[PDB]
Amino acid sequence: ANSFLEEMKKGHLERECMEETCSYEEAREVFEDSDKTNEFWNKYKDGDQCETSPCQNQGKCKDGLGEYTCTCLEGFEGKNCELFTRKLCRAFNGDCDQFCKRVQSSVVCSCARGYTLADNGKACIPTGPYPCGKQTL
Amino acid sequence: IVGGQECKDGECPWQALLINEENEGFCGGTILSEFYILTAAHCLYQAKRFKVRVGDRNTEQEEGGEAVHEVEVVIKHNRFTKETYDFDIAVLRLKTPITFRMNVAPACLPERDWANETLMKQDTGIVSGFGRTHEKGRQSTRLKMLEVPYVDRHSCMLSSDFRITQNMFCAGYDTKQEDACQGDSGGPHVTRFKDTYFVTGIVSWGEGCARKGKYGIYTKVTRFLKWIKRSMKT
Amino acid sequence: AQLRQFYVAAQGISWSYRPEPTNSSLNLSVTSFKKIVYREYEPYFKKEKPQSTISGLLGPTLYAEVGDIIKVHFKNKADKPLSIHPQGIRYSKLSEGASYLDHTFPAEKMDDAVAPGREYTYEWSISEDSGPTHDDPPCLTHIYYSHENLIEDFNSGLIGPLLICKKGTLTEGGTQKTFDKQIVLLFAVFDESKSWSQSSSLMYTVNGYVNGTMPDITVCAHDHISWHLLGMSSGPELFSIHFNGQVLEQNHHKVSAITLVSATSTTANMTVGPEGKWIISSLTPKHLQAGMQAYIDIKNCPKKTRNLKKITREQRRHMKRWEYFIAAEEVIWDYAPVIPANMDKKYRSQHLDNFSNQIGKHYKKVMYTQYEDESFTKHTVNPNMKEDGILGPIIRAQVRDTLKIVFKNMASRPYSIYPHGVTFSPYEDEVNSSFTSGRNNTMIRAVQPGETYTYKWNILEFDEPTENDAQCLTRPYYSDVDIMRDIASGLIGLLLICKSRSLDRRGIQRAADIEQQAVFAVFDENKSWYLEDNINKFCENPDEVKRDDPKFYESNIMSTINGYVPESITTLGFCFDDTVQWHFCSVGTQNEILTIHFTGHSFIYGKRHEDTLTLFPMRGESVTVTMDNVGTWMLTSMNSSPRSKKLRLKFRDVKCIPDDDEDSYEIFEP
Amino acid sequence: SNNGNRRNYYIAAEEISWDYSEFVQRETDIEDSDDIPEDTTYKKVVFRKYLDSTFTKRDPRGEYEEHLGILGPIIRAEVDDVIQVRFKNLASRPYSLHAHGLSYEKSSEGKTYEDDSPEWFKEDNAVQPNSSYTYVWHATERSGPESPGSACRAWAYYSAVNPEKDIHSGLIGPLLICQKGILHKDSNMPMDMREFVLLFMTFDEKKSWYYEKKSRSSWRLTSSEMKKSHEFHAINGMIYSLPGLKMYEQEWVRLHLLNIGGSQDIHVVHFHGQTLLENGNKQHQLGVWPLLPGSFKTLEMKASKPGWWLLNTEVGENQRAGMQTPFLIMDRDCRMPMGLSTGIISDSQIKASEFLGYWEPRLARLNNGGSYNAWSVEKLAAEFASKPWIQVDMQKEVIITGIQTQGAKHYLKSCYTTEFYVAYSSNQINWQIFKGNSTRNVMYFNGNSDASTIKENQFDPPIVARYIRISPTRAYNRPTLRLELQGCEVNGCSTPLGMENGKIENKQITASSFKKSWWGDYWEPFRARLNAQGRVNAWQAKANNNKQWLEIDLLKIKKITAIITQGCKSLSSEMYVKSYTIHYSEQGVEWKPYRLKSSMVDKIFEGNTNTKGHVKNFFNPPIISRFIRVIPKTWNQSIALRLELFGCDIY
Ligand SMILES: *[C@@H]1O[C@H](CO)[C@@H](O[C@@H]2O[C@H](CO)[C@@H](O[C@@H]3O[C@H](CO[C@H]4O[C@H](CO[C@H]5O[C@H](CO)[C@@H](O)[C@H](O)[C@@H]5O)[C@@H](O)[C@H](O)[C@@H]4O)[C@@H](O)[C@H](O[C@H]4O[C@H](CO[C@H]5O[C@H](CO)[C@@H](O)[C@H](O)[C@@H]5O)[C@@H](O)[C@H](O)[C@@H]4O)[C@@H]3O)[C@H](O)[C@H]2NC(C)=O)[C@H](O)[C@H]1NC(C)=O
Ligand SMILES: *[C@@H]1O[C@H](CO[C@@H]2O[C@@H](C)[C@@H](O)[C@@H](O)[C@@H]2O)[C@@H](O[C@@H]2O[C@H](CO)[C@@H](O[C@@H]3O[C@H](CO[C@H]4O[C@H](CO)[C@@H](O)[C@H](O)[C@@H]4O)[C@@H](O)[C@H](O[C@H]4O[C@H](CO)[C@@H](O)[C@H](O)[C@@H]4O)[C@@H]3O)[C@H](O)[C@H]2NC(C)=O)[C@H](O)[C@H]1NC(C)=O
Ligand SMILES: *[C@@H]1O[C@H](CO)[C@@H](O[C@@H]2O[C@H](CO)[C@@H](O[C@@H]3O[C@H](CO[C@H]4O[C@H](CO)[C@@H](O)[C@H](O)[C@@H]4O)[C@@H](O)[C@H](O[C@H]4O[C@H](CO)[C@@H](O)[C@H](O)[C@@H]4O)[C@@H]3O)[C@H](O)[C@H]2NC(C)=O)[C@H](O)[C@H]1NC(C)=O
Ligand SMILES: *C[C@@](*)(O)[C@H](CCCNC(N)=[NH2+])NC(=O)CNC(=O)[C@@H](N)CCC(=O)O
Ligand SMILES: *[C@@H]1O[C@H](CO[C@@H]2O[C@@H](C)[C@@H](O)[C@@H](O)[C@@H]2O)[C@@H](O)[C@H](O)[C@H]1NC(C)=O
Ligand SMILES: [Ca+2]
Ligand SMILES: [Ca+2]
Ligand SMILES: [Cu+2]
Ligand code: NA
Repeated sequence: ANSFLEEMKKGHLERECMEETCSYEEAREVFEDSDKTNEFWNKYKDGDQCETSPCQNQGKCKDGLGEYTCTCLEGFEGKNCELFTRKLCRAFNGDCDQFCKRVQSSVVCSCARGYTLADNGKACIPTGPYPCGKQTL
Repeated sequence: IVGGQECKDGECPWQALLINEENEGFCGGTILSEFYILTAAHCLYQAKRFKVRVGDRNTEQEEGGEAVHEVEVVIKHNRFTKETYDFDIAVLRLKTPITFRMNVAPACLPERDWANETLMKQDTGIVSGFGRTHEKGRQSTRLKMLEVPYVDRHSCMLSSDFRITQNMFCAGYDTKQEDACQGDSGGPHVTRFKDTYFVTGIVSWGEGCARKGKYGIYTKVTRFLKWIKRSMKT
Repeated sequence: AQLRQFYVAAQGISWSYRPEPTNSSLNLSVTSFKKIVYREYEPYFKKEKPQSTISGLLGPTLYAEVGDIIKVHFKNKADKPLSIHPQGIRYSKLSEGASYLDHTFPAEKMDDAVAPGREYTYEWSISEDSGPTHDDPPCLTHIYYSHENLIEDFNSGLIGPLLICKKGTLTEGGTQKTFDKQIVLLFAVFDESKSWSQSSSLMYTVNGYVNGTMPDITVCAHDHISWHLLGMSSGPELFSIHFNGQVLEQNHHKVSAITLVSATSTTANMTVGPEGKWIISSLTPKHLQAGMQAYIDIKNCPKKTRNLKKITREQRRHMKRWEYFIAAEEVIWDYAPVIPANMDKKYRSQHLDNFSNQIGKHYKKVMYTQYEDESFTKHTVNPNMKEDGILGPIIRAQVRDTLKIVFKNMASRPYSIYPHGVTFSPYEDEVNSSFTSGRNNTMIRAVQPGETYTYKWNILEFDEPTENDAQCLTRPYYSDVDIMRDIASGLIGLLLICKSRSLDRRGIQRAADIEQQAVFAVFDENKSWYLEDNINKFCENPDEVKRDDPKFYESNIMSTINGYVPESITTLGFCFDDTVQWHFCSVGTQNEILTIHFTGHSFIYGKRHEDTLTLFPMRGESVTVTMDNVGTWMLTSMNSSPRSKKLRLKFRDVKCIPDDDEDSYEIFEP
Repeated sequence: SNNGNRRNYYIAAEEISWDYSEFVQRETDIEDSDDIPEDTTYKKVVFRKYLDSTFTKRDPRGEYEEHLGILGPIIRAEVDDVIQVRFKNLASRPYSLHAHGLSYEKSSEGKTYEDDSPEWFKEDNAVQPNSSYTYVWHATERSGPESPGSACRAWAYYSAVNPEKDIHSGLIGPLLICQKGILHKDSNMPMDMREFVLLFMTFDEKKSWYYEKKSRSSWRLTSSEMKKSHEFHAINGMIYSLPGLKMYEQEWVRLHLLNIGGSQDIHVVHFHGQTLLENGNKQHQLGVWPLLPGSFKTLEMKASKPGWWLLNTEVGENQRAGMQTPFLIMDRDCRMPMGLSTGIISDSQIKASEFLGYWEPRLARLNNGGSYNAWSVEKLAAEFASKPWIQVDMQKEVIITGIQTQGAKHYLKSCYTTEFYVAYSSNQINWQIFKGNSTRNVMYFNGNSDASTIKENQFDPPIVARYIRISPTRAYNRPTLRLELQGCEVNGCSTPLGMENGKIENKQITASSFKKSWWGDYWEPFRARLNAQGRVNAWQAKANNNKQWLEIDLLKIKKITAIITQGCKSLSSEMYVKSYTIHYSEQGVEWKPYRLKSSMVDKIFEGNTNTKGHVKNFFNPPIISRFIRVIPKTWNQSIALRLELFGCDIY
């Protein structure tokens, strides 16, 4: 192969990567999107580790160049997310916005008068205009 | 306020100014609700009759922000004495409700445990008022602010020649010319947290003003939150 | 770059450890050993420089300065290979005087060993780094020894002090311009069995002299001395050098008992008190029966250069004449009035159970009981009479405060009360009292059973805790009739020598929210005066008791904290965000070092946060703890020994509940 | 005090077999057999770092950790940081983790006692076998260093189920809490000083869990020596020698003198030839630091003079017991090239896994020229598990404190290894790969942006090994490697006296004679500078005869340990000495021929093999003198000599 006028024709996924050892430049022009090509380039070199979904807790598995990464939800973190979390409002205030009250070890974000707990259970929302502790804007 | 910076427009809305019969500012205050103001106990003796002005960035001029409010009920701790300045706390319920507006906002009251275990272990508080710019000076008509770093209880009991009671905490510098001075008493000592300011202390007293070797002294609000909430039911 | 030349010749001598030269022209037996000692000679080895009556086995003291270079002349007069090797010098390979696998050529192996008769002059360049710092005393104290056979060679005695000094504090007379006296004591451990003579004997000596037979030392009253102490042993050792009736300064810390270990040395600025003669010792109980007790004579030299500093009127208001009224009653003290059932049963049946032959828990003891008046008819009601145990009443004082400790002796034997921060003068009370020459000289007049004396101490400017110490310094006070036999009876307390304006009008500290004493009095009732009284009055059959039994003798070392075994003491409680002041001081027959661990909490020790606090016997350390983390925590000794591991103290970092200020307010309209 | 880092750590108590004297017998070349125990290999459990939370891919111990021995991995966090350390009990016993001074809730204390606690977070108190947990640690201000004091502080974490027997079983490690801005964002390693965590501890095996107390029913009468045999007075759990203790000269070393020893582990830390400075508000100068059980003291000593000194407690018993590890202080300028750029290492000392064409390992000469001037491989073995390596043999245990790297081109294609890593060995069998302070298992050294430009990478701590393997991992169209390893001798006192850097004054060099150039220049003795560049930058003699010498006065009696000679280049010839001998005097008149120890005939040293080839020669015995003359014996077509003396002074 490798004809004189191969680069002039428009790119095709089969022509570049499936029928030949495509490099980064040749694959990008077929797709025109950097984000799309990066996903295809990561699996090309080291396969798709995310196919079996090694991580736990519905981790958003991400394929890279020789590594895997899953971003998991609250209560389960880490590369594997197979272990839970000590809530421990001592660090980063338990991801709250106001006071924590330690019941059995689940972080309990709280809000005082003129404030309301959020849907996610971490933020506080004032009940009315000009609540306590805020600069006038 | 020795040194520090002037309060900007809306920068210190929690600051309520007390004015005597002559409408001259002598002590500061903190807005707790639409009807209540937080001040210090020993400020009540300075005039024996006073009015509360809110939203004033300058005592000597009127700019459409001043609001002189009459006071309905004055409540102060009984155990408070001028010999020790202990239990230096007082709350003023006004005759008329406080109309929250620009440069007029109340201040929070955090939970007792969370304030002690997190707020009393932060880095720096905030203090403000209309005190003297220097010791034996003149109370500036403008509203100033000062960033008073917290000091550990053991560390700041050494410098003070008078006992620091459990209801008192120190903030300031053992060397620097930064401390609130005469005319700042009853001013807030608030604590910042995620852009939300919580009341931590009330300006109780201080040996001198910003003396090398000294910090300002404040009365721990968290020791009287049940007292404050009960008094706020007046 | 001044250069100096000392002369040391390793001439072993036929040495009796008791003073052989100090004899009244009589043989005084032999009991001698073939030591190997350094000696100082006249230059170019023409003759010897005669040594002092006390230096004994110590070699010629060395003295250099920053920049000044030493050249020590050495040539062995013994039959062994020996070298000279000083601590704290940046010496080179050609003069190191140490033999190990340094990969060095035989030319540089010459310093490693000197063949008998061979000569080598070791040069020791002294740069700025080795010299004392701006915060250090003038003459840093080191120690030199032969590094051929580090165990056997030293036990022969090849030991001598090295004193590197500051740039401009030395004359050519072997002393300092700024100091009116200078002494070099030695607390070394000599094991004859390991010595080259290989004779079965172990020798704890002062300046190479055994059992306190060294000649006394003469100084002047109010003399600005610069003492130098040496500690040296081949087995691990704990020296606690103390100068009775005196107060030192170890690197600007106003210590009273200065503590060292094997192969260590120290320097202390020291201003003497009045004319007198005390008995120096090393308080560590191993060294106490071993007799490391030197002596000192304070001569009244007519020097009036300085006797007062600045005393003003404004400080006379603060000179509050505190009036403590302490007694000493002989009663039964129980380390376990109440015992939890969860505690270890097996240990309860040995050291606690009242066996038919083992007493166990209840013992006869004497204790320091405070009072309020001269009549001693009412004990002072402290809140922690059960919390602090048998610890003596805290004697709080400030600088210039003229205390009046009215000690009382209701006990059954003579005792005393010796502070650790008062240079107390023995020539203050005798006016027209007849003294007998040479019969059981107790340091304080023997307070017979039922006698009372009025001590009048004084916190002079020499006992002020410096800028680097806690406001109140813990310095134990004990009956100085016999430090062994007495602290075992519990006559231990703490003397809070606070700074100026550190106490309120009542007499309580002004910077600690709660004051807490934690003293690890490792008792030994067999070393108490009531060992016979402990057994006979509680034992059912006193005809079958044997002091030799480890099942009885070791069944009496009652390791405690503040007077109670930690398995039989209450759990502490201190409110959140307080500053509890901790008063730590080891006592008793604890021959080892007791390191304690604060679980989850830390304290402040010398402008520095520490979690483990090492403790030497009869040395006090004061730290303040900020209760700053909710939970229930523990104080434990990390030492592996079962006696030293059962010391486990439990305390809770509770959250302070009301605080009932809610039900007390007044309502008034303007 | 909240915008910090959540320090993530994963510590697993894995099972290994630990032999304390495993580094005493590696240097057994002596007729002594009375200062070592027999059968010193034991079974234990040790905290070991793991890179991943799954505890599969372990984190190997590099060289910064080479001195740790039985200690656990170093845990570090600045003030106000949050530490998450995950325990993975890989032993057959329930362990935990304790901590000192750190801020930790009762869910991370790790110590079980009668605290009356609800059990929903007691799962820290005693982690059961095969299980896992996570200890959350906060480093508040009550755990950091002083202000102002030393830059870091030392704490000791260990299993806290029964520490008095769990530390004798090998479960212990350093926990360093530093000031803000000192540790690294990713590596979690300090950046300012050199830290030596030393554990002066007695490992009494008669108390460990894995104490194989087999039946001693049939045994002779006690010899009073086996009782103390199982006790190992060791520094970091290695008796009589401990690797890794390598520090420069006149350099500040932050010694974290940890100790969790018992009630009788009194250890007087003493450095031979060094003085210890207790940094803090009051800086104190010490020679020995009397260390105490339970202490973690962070001192700062200043190195005095290079050589094999002796770290040791000064307690006599613990000297011949084994708690005396020779630490290695190196020369201040231990940047000396090891001979690849000069010619000290010949082509017969260079091997490789592979090579491309004429790019043999013989081309590893630094700054080499010509068509083929480097060690190149056509295709990097990235696909394979064994990447190509190049090896050099030092023929002796030396120190390598750094490395240089380059590349080459085929007249158009700049080819260079944009990355590589170094593996070192002494016996060419037991191989270890350099890790340094990298986050990964191996420090994949940064390569060169261009082939010619240098990229100096410093092996910190320095490598003490005879064989060096360099395995590039990345390339730019081809790997192409040139290198000159840099370091000094294991035996100190090898710093150049100053013939090159100008430290030795020009007037100090005096000649027997010298020549004249074709225009008027002279080969004066002061122009004997090493590696000197120029038409006339060498020392010569007017007459070619044995009676010539080069006298250089040291102005102080120096201890010369070696010598390196060179040759010069003429307009159309190479000028250099073929053989010589050295002469010396303590006063400058009584010149002595340099003989052997058992020979009465002067040792005629082998002169310059060629012009630039550094003909290094050693002095056994050395030259303890202030004056020195190098008397030539044979020279090629003329005489020239630009030598250099590698020694130290007398103090
Ligand atoms: C000054 O005058 C005073 C009296 O006024 C004299 O005081 C005496 O000082 C002696 C030292 O000079 C003490 O010696 C004791 O000797 C025994 C040690 O020798 C025995 O063991 C040897 C092997 O031991 C090895 O280690 C020891 C460690 O000390 C070394 O000393 C020794 O060289 C060896 O290396 C054998 O070779 C020898 O034959 C002996 O059998 C010991 O008795 C003692 O120390 C030990 O004992 C005491 C008490 O034991 C009890 O408690 C321990 C707790 O650990 C427990 O294990 C035991 O079972 C017992 O219950 C412990 O406190 C020690 O820690 C040791 O275990 C001494 O070393 C004399 O005791 C002392 N006499 C008195 C009455 O106090 C002195 O001679 C004069 N001169 C000086 C001091 O220079
Ligand atoms: C060695 O230790 C000294 C302290 O410890 C000594 O021994 C212990 C055991 C105690 O007995 C203790 O009382 C002993 O002094 C240590 O400092 C010494 O401290 C004393 C007491 O404060 C000083 O005495 C007075 O000091 C000043 C002069 O000092 C100046 O310099 C020092 C720097 O060290 C500064 O701290 C001071 O502020 C001063 O600037 C004088 O006030 C006074 O002399 C006279 O002054 C006027 C008349 O001129 C009048 O008030 C009186 O007549 C005074 O008598 C005293 O001298 C003492 O000076 C000081 N020692 C020295 C050498 O300066 C000492 O520093 C330690 N050594 C080292 C090297 O650190
Ligand atoms: C693994 O180890 C390697 C070495 O093998 C480390 O290499 C470091 O490389 C980085 C750059 O990538 C260097 O970092 C910077 O170096 C400079 C050093 O200057 C300091 O020192 C001089 C000398 O006295 C002082 O005069 C000066 O004031 C500085 O203190 C500076 O540019 C930077 O310093 C910054 O931090 C310090 C410390 O807070 C501050 O004082 C400075 O103001 C400034 O903010 C910076 O340090 C570094 O020098 C190289 N190391 C060495 C030993 O040379 C790798 O970083 C390391 N990798 C890891 C740990 O992941
Ligand atoms: C009442 C109130 O206005 C003042 C202000 C004190 C503020 N202090 C500090 N450190 N910021 N409180 C005083 O008037 C209370 N009394 C005192 O401070 C006196 N002990 C000294 C008065 C003085 O020195 O002017
Ligand atoms: C823990 O494990 C022991 C054997 O280990 C097994 O294999 C290794 C490789 C690991 O995967 C480990 O988890 C496996 O169990 C068992 O004998 C032991 O009983 C286990 N312990 C407990 C308490 O269940
Ligand atoms: Ca106004
Ligand atoms: Ca040697
Ligand atoms: Cu040593
Ligand atoms: Na100040």
